[PDB]
Amino acid sequence: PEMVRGQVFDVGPRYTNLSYIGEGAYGMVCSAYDNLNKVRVAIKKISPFEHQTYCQRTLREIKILLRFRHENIIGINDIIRAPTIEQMKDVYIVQDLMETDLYKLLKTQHLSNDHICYFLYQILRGLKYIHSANVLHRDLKPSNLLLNTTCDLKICDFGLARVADPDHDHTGFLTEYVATRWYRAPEIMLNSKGYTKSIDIWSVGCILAEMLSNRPIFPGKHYLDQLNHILGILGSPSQEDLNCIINLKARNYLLSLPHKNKVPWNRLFPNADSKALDLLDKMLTFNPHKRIEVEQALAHPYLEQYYDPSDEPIAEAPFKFDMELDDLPKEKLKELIFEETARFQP
Ligand SMILES: Nc1nc(N)n(-c2ccccc2)n1
Repeated sequence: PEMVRGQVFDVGPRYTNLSYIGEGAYGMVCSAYDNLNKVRVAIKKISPFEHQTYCQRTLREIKILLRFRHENIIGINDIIRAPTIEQMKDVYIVQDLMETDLYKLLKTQHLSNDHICYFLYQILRGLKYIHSANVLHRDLKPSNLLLNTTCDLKICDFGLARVADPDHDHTGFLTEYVATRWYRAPEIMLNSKGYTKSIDIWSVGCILAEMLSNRPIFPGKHYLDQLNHILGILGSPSQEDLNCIINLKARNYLLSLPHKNKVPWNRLFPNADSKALDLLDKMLTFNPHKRIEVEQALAHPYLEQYYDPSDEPIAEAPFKFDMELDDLPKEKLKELIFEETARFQP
């Protein structure tokens, strides 16, 4: 088999000329030449079967990415694995090769207003489809937004995604959470499990702010510091917004803080388009019930050049997990991954 930087990368006859690209949130990633379609592609090696947690993330992603079909969501072109469950130690996921991601771009490049607008449009267009299927991404951030050399954008990493469940969103103060800190909505720290769509719009607002300035807007260093960063800019919440928080520990924590006034966006981003700032304000609203939804965001005057609801598809049905998944053993999950990947076997 082909070998790469001290590891087996056996992707068989079809894919050759392997070259290390990096580590994604699963394992090693390599580019390779696809001998059938004659293009270079990206291949991610996943070795998840020695952890119930990795298997769950892997399965969830495979299931979602195979059901979705959309220009702004990364697809799966091929999946490589052994012919039998007994011999299957790794799985290889093959996808279109992208040049870069928004994280790398923001480190190194100033974006024009036209690029910002176009990128934002594509994010929201893909998010419209995801949310129409009743799915929440829950970890939107610059690293999860891939770009090719013509600035086409694709959303990736559906490992933390969930079906929306508004009825079960409530929890106590300071409840643990898994998704990337700087892009977490304020309610996650206060009273929310992140089971509603408004979680994703907050993350998109954070991303917009970062595109405007090249730096993260709420770079909290730990769980609670994330909130003080938010409040220093948005200001103290109103009585009305506090009235929505019924849990006493969360409400009384907020009442204990000194008063902070809002910092107007135009002071933070003096070069920004005023329409971009108006939309940002509506995404970065403290109260999730007052936060703009994806379809309203697409129709905002900032995006008028691109907005076309007839070219902004929705999913054909809501998405559902047949089995629970969360309470399944390793052995079962292995069998399910084997079964889901069968359609790519000769
Ligand atoms: N589909 C694709 N294209 C690239 N470069 N991908 C990549 C994603 C994360 C880390 C390294 C590479 N993924």
